[PDB]
Amino acid sequence: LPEDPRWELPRDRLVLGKPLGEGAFGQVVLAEAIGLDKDKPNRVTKVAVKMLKSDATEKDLSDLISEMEMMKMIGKHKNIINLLGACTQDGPLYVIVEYASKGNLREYLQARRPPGLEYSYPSHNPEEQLSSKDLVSCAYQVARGMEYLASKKCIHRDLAARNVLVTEDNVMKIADFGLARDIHHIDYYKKTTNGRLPVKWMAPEALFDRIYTHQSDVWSFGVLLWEIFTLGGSPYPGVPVEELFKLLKEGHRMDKPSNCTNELYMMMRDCWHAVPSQRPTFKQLVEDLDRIVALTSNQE
Ligand SMILES: COc1ccc(C(=O)Nc2cc(-c3ccccc3)[nH]n2)cc1OC
Repeated sequence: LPEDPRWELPRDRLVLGKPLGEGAFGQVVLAEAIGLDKDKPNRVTKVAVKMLKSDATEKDLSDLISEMEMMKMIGKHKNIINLLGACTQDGPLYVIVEYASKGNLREYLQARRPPGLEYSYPSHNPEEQLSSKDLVSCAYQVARGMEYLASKKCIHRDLAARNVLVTEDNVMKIADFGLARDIHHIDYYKKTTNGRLPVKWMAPEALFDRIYTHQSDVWSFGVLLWEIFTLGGSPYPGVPVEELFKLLKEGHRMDKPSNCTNELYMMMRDCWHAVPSQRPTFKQLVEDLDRIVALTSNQE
């Protein structure tokens, strides 16, 4: 591997800790980086470190390098997982990225659901709660991250609350935007770690015609809005792949969540326009969401 001094961190400056990943986005450990920034070299930063498994192939290594390379080209934004450094020389490749202490958006929302009642699946009682303005702010931050990625000509292809990470400061950060586009596939029947089907976030033209655009990421963002307003709800529970295809061919759309305004449901429906050119762009969604955040009550 060739050395890039823009990103090189000496190996003795990384203190590897507990695994974080294989929960989702590859082989990942939590770590402490000493002196990531030149001002100063005496401070530690908790970081996430992406690396290869023992049974990794030449394609497994080339995909990690490409993801790292893509992150360098995309550059920095507050609403994406940023690249912080790399250990490329004299040992296993380590890709150092931002650590989001509150986990993914689906987990974060589920843990903040209102307390369990006598009819619930009843002991659920968080010490953490979200207002309607907080939920709209979450949607705004994801749209901002996507608008930035789109401005850098990046098409995500897998936007979902599972790929949005939450920092200690409740900042939303889009993850997995730099992953290498697989060829051909993918397995429509392959489930996530929590038993969900990624096809449930895919635009019909991406699913049926294999056409991925910024417009198909806007469809995914509509499903992500639905995930926000259901506080981490699962789209189409109990619906297998073959039945989802039939619902899509019939123009079926998910029902309005109860914790949602008519305006926000019409935003979801607009993201789900059958005609890709008719969907709002991320630039429009950012503008609409900024206006809505300012008018949404934080009193309930
Ligand atoms: C308190 O619970 C949790 C706290 C933190 C995590 C977590 O994984 N954080 C994480 C993962 C990455 C990363 C970003 C991009 C690529 C690879 C990894 N950055 N930050 C998971 C948790 O529960 C499962």
